[PDB]
Amino acid sequence: KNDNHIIQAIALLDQLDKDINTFAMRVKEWYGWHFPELAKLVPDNYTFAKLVLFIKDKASLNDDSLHDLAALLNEDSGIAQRVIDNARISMGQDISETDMENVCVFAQRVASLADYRRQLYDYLCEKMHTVAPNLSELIGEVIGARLISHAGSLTNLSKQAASTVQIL
Amino acid sequence: GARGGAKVVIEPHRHAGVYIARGKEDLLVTKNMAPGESVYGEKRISVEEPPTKVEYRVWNPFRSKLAAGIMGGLDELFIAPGKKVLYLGAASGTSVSHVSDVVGPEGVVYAVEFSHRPGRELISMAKKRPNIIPIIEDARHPQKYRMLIGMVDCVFADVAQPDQARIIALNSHMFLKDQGGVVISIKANCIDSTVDAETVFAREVQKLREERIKPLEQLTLEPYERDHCIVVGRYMRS
Amino acid sequence: MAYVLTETSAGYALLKASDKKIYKSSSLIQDLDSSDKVLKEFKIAAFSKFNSAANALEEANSIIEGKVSSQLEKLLEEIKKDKKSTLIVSETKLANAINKLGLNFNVVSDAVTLDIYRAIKEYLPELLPGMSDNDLSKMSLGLAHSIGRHKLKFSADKVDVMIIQAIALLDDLDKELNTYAMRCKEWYGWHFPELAKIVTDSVAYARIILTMGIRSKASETDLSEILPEEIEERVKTAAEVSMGTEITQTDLDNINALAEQIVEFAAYREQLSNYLSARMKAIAPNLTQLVGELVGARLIAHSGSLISLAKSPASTIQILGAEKALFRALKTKHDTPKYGLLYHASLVGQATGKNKGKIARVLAAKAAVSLRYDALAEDRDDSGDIGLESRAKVENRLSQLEG
Amino acid sequence: NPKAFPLADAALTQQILDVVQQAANLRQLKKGANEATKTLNRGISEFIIMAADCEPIEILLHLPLLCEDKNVPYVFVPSRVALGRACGVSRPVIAASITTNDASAIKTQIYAVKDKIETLL
RNA sequence: GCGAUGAUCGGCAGUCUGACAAGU
RNA sequence: UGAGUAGUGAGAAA
Repeated sequence: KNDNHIIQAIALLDQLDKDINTFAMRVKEWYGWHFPELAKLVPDNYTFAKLVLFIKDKASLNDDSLHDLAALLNEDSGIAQRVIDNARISMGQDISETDMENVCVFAQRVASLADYRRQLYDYLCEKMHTVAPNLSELIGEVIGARLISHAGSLTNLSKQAASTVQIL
Repeated sequence: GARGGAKVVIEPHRHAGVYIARGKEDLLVTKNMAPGESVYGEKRISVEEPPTKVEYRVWNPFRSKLAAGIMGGLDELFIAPGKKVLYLGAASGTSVSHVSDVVGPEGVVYAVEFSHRPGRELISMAKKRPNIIPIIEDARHPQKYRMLIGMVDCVFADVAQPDQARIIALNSHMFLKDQGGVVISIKANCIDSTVDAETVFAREVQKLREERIKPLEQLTLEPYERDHCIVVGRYMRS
Repeated sequence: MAYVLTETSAGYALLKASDKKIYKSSSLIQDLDSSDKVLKEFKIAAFSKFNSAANALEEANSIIEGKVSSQLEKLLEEIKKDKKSTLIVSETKLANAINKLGLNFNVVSDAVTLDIYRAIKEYLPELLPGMSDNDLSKMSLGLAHSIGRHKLKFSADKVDVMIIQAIALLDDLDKELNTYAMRCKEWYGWHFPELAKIVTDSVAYARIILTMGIRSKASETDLSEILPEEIEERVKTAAEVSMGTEITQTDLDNINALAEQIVEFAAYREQLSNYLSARMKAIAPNLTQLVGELVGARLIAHSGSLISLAKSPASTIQILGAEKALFRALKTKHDTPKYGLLYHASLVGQATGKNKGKIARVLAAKAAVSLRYDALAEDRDDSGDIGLESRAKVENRLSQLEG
Repeated sequence: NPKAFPLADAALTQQILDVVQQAANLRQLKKGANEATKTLNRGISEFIIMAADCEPIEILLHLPLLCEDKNVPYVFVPSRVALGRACGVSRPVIAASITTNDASAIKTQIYAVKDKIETLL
């Protein structure tokens, strides 16, 4: 019957989402100097960190590496070809190995929290189905959890009248 | 007087890519290619246009020779949107950034510099402006950076050197198109302080004519600066 | 046959001119005004592209020095089959260098050829299929920067704009690790609320969750490496008499994941601290000696750059981080601050009473002297020596002032 | 001392120091690198005088960067002890700034030096 | 082939001063 | 030298 776990999950999940954005932006800045254009090529921040982790040095450009980074995401966007071409031709000033060591480690952090965020998000969905299968099925696992936290407890939400729930 | 949040009315200038801000006081402004920052601490103006927030940069005539040329009423400027400009004597982005603003994203600016210490500052600013290709090289030997520079519709030289006329010839001969633009900022003292200003300017015009450049107009830059004039000419290879 | 060596940011292009003495015609301007006639007049012979930026820059430097590069030599050799040919070259020095190679080419570098090199440069995007004008500019911009850094003696270990980011990274991580620590304390507090009072350190709090997951596990687990003897036994006694409720393994797994995150941030937070300090000891060694690493970083970050701080007077450096108090005092006809951000420096802490203000003035002035050395010294030795005597002078001032 | 450039000659240095003593008497002189740095920030400096023999010379090398940006003439004098005595102080002065005043009684002499320094630059 | 398991209504805001101080 | 870190509640459709 415990539903406090859901409330913690929502209050935590949004924290990760904002937080993943905050660190990921900084990864774009640090790697942005070494070769800025990937920050434009792959707008999706979560994808960007992986390509930086794989593509540390823009100079390292091989056809096999092109296939490997092509496997990352899909070539439908064509970024795999763009990065190989654009890496050959760019103004990004090479940064030191210690600087590069920070970026990959710093990028590795953004990957971990988003990885955990996905794990925690799955646990929320599993938990909501367990505690409130009707609510979760009726609207969704994420939305139902937010409503529960707004009321302060599942017992509170059931107690509220229909109009009160609507304005909640 | 011109405080940051004072609300002003922006209108186009006679020359394309140049804007005027009205109010209790008069200001010359150029659209910011990189909104949200100042290259050298200049005042910036915010406009809400449908709503998107476009930004403008104030052009200080006392810092930029070209802007003071605008206030004096230069009849023709070759620097305009969508034109390639070779800027010689690019000490930093004080003026090059504004020139980059006028040309816009479509146009390009070839900033040429020799001194190293101003050079690195110019490099830091070209990062924010993709259209600026900084060239830290001597303008006395254009062939060193010939691979790096395509053709330019106008050539701007603010270099304060006694032999600037030779440099304008070699660069214009190499990269300026036929009937192209040539605009020069002349300082009398650097060339020859012994003789009076009007003598200095007249001889420079004579050199410009010898090198197939025809003067179109001349303008003294007072009251903003003393002993300075801007010469506007066209390059006829024929 | 007449050959034109055209140099581009992408690579070397060799053009075959139909007229052996195209450079002796006075109507080159009209004969090369449009792209179509230029293509007819000039046909590509061989094109050696720069594979990488490093190769392009080594190629670019050889051009600037007038030396014939190995790639250019190979490219010219391919045309060696044509007996009694002319090679139009833009530069005289490169023409002289190519002549010394002994190639079967009458190398010409004349003023008239400038029109040929002129008209070619109008229409390079159209002459060279496969490369757009926007792309060519990107080779232009990039190669200029790479050439620029070496000419300027740019060194990767002397960029202060690491420092402005890293300190700003450190503050954010400090904030964020706190909030997560609060969440872990609350969430794990549900299964065992007594831990927060016993162990106050957030990192040690997380490690306990990792070592023992459930209170029943507390009886056998050893917390020695995380906690001293007196602390580890109190948590064990709390575990059996606790208030928290039992949790499922599913709940346990994710809270452990947080505890894994909590400890991990601390590991990187220490790493960034060591990375930052190394950055200061290379970019501003003298200040680190005088004011320190952390306070030195905040000073540089506040101005936005090392040069910007260097140009500021010592008076502004004294009250750099106290703008709110400064301007409140100035408007209200009241006393102004005297410490600013420098208050947390070690030397200020050693001072007492009104001597703190005096040392702040003395320290701020010496900071300016050291700062102008770090920023504006072309060949600074990474020793911090000017910081050392500057530190010594303030210490003597502190001793006599305190005495 | 390569870094101190351009450096005034003996005849010029005497003429400059003649200016500094007069401005000090007329309260038209700002003494010290920090105070000289301030004058450039406000744009109230006729020209800046630096001492070439300062060790480490760099402590005044910020002013040349400031002067060139603001188009303010500048010059090095070989001796700092001489500058302090010319300033009218008991301490050596490495940097000094002449404050702008078109109503000053020594205005003509200051401009005469300023033009010569501009020629020297 | 309707409805109480709910019809209807950027500003404040401006980056301190400058030759004396301590002892017999 | 001086100098502040609380929606309503039975209609609706024809």
